[PDB]
Amino acid sequence: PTRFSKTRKHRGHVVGMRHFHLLRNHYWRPSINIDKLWSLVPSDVREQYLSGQKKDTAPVIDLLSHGYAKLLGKGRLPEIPVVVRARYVSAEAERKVKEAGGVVELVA
Amino acid sequence: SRPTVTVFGADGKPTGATEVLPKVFSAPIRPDIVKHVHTGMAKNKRQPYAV
Amino acid sequence: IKQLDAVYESKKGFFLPANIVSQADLSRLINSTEIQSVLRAPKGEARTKRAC
Amino acid sequence: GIDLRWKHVRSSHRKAPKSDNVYLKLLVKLYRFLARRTEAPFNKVVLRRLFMSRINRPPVSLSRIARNLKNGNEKKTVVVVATVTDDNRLLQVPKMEVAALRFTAKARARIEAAGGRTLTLDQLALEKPTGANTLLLRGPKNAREAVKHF
Amino acid sequence: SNVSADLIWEVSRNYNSFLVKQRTGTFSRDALNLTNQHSRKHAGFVNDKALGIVPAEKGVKVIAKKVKAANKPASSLYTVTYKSTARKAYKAIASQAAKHGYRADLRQAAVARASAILRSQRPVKPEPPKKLRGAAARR
Amino acid sequence: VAAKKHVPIVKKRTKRFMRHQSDRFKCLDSAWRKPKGIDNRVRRRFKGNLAMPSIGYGSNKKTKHMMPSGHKAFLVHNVKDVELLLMHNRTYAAEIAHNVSSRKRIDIITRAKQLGVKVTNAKAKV
RNA sequence: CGGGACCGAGGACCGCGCUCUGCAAGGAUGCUGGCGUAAUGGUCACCAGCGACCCGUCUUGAAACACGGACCAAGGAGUCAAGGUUUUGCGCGAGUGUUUGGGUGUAAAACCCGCACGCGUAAUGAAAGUGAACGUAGGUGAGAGCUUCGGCGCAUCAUCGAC
RNA sequence: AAAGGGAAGCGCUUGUGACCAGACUUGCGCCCGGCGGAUCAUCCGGUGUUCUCACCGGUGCACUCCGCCGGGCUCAGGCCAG
Repeated sequence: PTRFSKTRKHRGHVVGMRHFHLLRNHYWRPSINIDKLWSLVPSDVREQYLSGQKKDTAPVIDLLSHGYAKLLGKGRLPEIPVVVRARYVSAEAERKVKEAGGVVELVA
Repeated sequence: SRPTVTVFGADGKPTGATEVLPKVFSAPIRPDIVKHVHTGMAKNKRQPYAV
Repeated sequence: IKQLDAVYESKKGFFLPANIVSQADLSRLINSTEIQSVLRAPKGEARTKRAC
Repeated sequence: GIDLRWKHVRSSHRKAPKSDNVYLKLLVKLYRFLARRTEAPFNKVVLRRLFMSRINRPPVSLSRIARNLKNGNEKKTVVVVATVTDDNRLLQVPKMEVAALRFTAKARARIEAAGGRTLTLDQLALEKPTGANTLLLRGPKNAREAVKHF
Repeated sequence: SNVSADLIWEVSRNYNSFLVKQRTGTFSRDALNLTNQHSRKHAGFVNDKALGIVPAEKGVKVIAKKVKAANKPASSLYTVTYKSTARKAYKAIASQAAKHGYRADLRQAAVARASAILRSQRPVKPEPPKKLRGAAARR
Repeated sequence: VAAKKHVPIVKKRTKRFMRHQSDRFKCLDSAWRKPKGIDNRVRRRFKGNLAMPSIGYGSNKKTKHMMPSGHKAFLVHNVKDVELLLMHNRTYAAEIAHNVSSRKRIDIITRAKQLGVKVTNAKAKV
């Protein structure tokens, strides 16, 4: 608004390689760390799993459905077996999933 | 329990019926938010002018 | 007045906001026993006598 | 004339909020009364932080609260004069009693589901008028993009 | 709750429809405002307990707020007309303003307003004629 | 009625602050303007020149906006406007607005006489 | 112990005191006279004493020079848009953004809806690619606040470590 | 209407002349006397309230209340002064 400006107060006093035809869809691989892995489970089922009322079932998480292609390994996991389906996985993320007692399945 | 509100008839007298007061009537009264939104909203029907 | 609750239930992405104040009665809060029982004694009055 | 090599300094701190929130004004009146009529430094700190702007009130998360709840602080009342946010990386919320300026919906739900209590600052003034058995927490002030670019 | 007299005062302290702001003072048109001045003490519509006095045909008419009927405006006012001796009116007004703890800070203003209305209801005296002065006015 | 007892009304300066050179130029109004020229004698406060207004000339807080009788003026447009001064007849006087008709002026003056409120311009339109 | 000048801020009581029936002790009262109106007071015009260069503008350090101004009325010059950045207020918050569009309407308003998308939630490398816990998310020294008075220690700073 | 012996204009302060705004005109309170009326106190019933305070109807039978008019007295009242 013009009535709040300073002019009204001052009235009276004045490298590397080139890549031709880059297609960004070739390089689409969003990543999620394992410390956010349980947030993809729906809230009621996640609280049941974390409380321990599901001792005979394991959650199967499809990262590509949630929009992720790579499972990275920042954080720690609870001691619950989880099946994770991913296009890519880091070595530490696989190591932590295996310690948690699940398995990383490769998909395309 | 939640408060009630009396229902009045066409003659202006209570009908004997009550209604539960909706939860929106207990919302915070925020004149700064109201003034900001009203200042924005009252400009949205303006027609442009130019020389 | 019956439909207002369903109207505000049907607004997705919005919940009725929580206030930063639970009790709006400032006089009740200030003159409650819980606050008044721990206060210091008054250090003066509303009007001060001129000393010199 | 009087030779004044030194200069009298006007105040460089907030004496009142810039906000027009009426409930914040009522809270400021209550804590002005408390800071005047009590010896507790907690009330003066709370009043001064109620005066503060938003970048001077960074959010505090449930994982930060859970970190500060360790080592004998499990039964203390946590006082935050900012927004308490939820951290989905924290899978198990401990039982806690938190008084904050405001809560996010998920933070309030997770505290009440873990069995703790959520209070406002006027409820905190009612229950602990001298700030006894409180744990005063601040969020990370320098964790801002502008501060990184400074 | 979300509503209180303090909250209503914060909402309406800078502007309301009863406000009359001029250079020499800020007045209020509120019917429940003794002394007709804009302040939280005298803001009768803001306050939970409040008193107002209006002239009757003879005597005064005092309205007081009922605290249990704040959401029923048609039955929210306790109204008494005093058409009797001025001392009896002052005694009854001070009784409803101070005896049961209903706005004891307003009893002086209420008695003064009743006195002003009863004084205004007297016959007016004829003014002395204007004395012409000087040269041009006198001649 | 007579005004409330007050301290004597002291005016530090009764003369107006005339604008520099407005006595010599008719396109210049006498309303005060601060001279902003770097070599201006009034701005530099050379002696024998026009005074400049400042906060040191301010009136006593107890007698500010008081007319010589001791009342403060309150502008009124009707009978309901003049009835706001019911509790303030010793401190406030009523000034009837310039665009009020003669009949409404008569009504305002009658009501103010009943209330004991001084009217500053009661003789007009008579 | 005299003689004179200027001033009287405050407005129940509270205090320090004293020469203590009271007082000169946290600020003026008492008595009296004339007048009650242009008498006091004010505005305008003029005389008198003293005081007092013509305004911007430019230049440099400054003056001087130079340039503009016969007079009056009316216009008459730091604005809008896009994109940044810091600060203030507000909403929600690991998310956030209804308004390209669709639905709806009392029809350019208001209300409602959602897929995608933008920004944020992860970085590093020219790239292929790889990708963030030894530890109550570490140790030490400060540090508001709290404390069961032993300590716990926010933000933040310094330093040594870990990924 | 006024001023003017080679400029006027302006500032501080009187004075003269002309022209004006206020303020004031009496208020409140006691003691007598004369009127005109009973919305004096108490009690009873009804109603409303802030639940002990009020309003309305009956009772006043005039050493009680309320106005008015004559006197007297105290206090406070405008301007300049000693």
